[PDB]
Amino acid sequence: LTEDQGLVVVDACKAHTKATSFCFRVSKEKLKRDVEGMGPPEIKYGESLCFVQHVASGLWLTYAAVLKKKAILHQEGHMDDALFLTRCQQEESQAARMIHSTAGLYNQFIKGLDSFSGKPRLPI
Repeated sequence: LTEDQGLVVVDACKAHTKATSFCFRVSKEKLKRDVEGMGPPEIKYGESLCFVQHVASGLWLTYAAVLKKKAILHQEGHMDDALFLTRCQQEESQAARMIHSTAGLYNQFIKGLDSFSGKPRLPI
């Protein structure tokens, strides 16, 4: 929840905890911690509906209105936003962080190609 914007993906260090302390709730009731402990199985994958909340603000997530609709945190929103969790296979999730560090590496390396491009005198 950016101060400027209130719901965007954003740089990891740039997103301080207060700016993004999201959590689910079983229902829209605004109304402890740490079993040590895998903990009680409160939330099913599949058919364990939970609604997004910015706990620091208490907003309930909702789409505004190609179907690439914007989603926005909001004080109320539609009742219909019955989000529910679903795990990826570990045949793919690895292929994602793999997307990531690799993408970071090649990006900064292209910055390194930019470092001497027109200017003659690098994670090689």
